[PDB]
Amino acid sequence: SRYTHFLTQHYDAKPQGRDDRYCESIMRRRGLTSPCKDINTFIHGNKRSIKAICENKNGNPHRENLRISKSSFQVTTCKLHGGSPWPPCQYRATAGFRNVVVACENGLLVHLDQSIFRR
Repeated sequence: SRYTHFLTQHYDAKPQGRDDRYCESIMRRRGLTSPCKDINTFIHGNKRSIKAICENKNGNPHRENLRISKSSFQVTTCKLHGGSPWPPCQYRATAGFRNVVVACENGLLVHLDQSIFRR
């Protein structure tokens, strides 16, 4: 369910927009808003492509425990705007197309290394 949590946090297949509002919305939509996940990147494109980050197919092992996708993934990094951890969770969306560091557990994305989307 971390995969689910991952999808929920980091997967937005076909994001419409990927602007702030998208972040704010997807962040809300994803329960990522209490508190506002200070930064929450939603990988777009096929789930499979992200899923694949977990295989040394679309995944390079990365840092410790992490996998950095080989493929780049249209990824919208909702950076919480405002210090406030709390709703309204205003998000700078940062539509970023860049492989995604994830932490694949059992071939399942279980983690998006958000660090890579802090700037």
